[PDB]
This record gives sequence, structure tokens and C-alpha cells, in this order.
Amino acid sequence: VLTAGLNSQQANTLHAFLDESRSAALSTYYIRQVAKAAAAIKSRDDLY
Amino acid sequence: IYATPADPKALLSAAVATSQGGGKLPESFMSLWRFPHMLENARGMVSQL
Amino acid sequence: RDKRALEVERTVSLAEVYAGLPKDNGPFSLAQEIDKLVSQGSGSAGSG
Repeated sequence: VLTAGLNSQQANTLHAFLDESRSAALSTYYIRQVAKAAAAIKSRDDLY
Repeated sequence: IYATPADPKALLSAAVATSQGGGKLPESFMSLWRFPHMLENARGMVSQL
Repeated sequence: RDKRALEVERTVSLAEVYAGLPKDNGPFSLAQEIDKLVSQGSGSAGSG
């Protein structure tokens, strides 16, 4: 309900924020829990 | 509607230039450069030749 | 190939561009958005 009340400028700002925050979280999770050992991913850069 | 007659003195010198030979005496470009400039360029060009 | 080109000039107001954007591009008054952006630590105006 809250994001629905945003000015479209605010809405775009919100998304920019959430997207940057989410990749940090998902990138971290993926490396620690999902990534295969064969892909020697140690950091977010190796994931790229 | 009716074109101004070509000046016959020029028609002659053109006719002569053609009959004199060479043949490849092409239309010059409608040049932006004045004579003194073009003269210097042509001169440098010939001295290279 | 060298030809004299037509030498022309045009005066452009950016205020006219910004105030002239299609509604979906967020038209705005340039002087006013500047004051807001300067008073605020950040922000944006218009799009594309």
C-alpha cells in the first residue's frame, strides 16, 4: 500500500534503491549457498 | 526564354584549345579561391612536377 | 568537393526545452527545479 502512494519520481527512486540492495543480498547468498564449487566464485566480481 | 548568345570570341578559344590537342582539358571547379591563391598553389604544384 | 556551406546560427533556451517536454517526460520549469535541487542534497527533474 505504501509504495503505491509514491510520486512517480519517488517510485523510480525506490526501485533504484531496492534493486541495488537486492543484488547485494542475492549475490551474497548465491555465492555462499548456491554456487557450484566448479565455478570458482569467491566474490561478487567472479560471479559477474 | 531565349538564352543570351554565347560570346563567339570564347567559343573560338575553346574550339582552338580542343583542336590544338591535349583533349583532357576538363571543366574547372566553380572555385572559391581567388587567383593569387590558386596561382601559388598551381605554382607549387608545377615546381613539384 | 569543398563548397561554401551555409553558415547559420540558432539560439536555444533550455528552459524552453524542459518546459516543453511531453507530459510523459516530465516537463518542468528549469529555474524552479534548480532551486529545489540546490536546496536539497540531491534529486532530479525531467527524464530521458
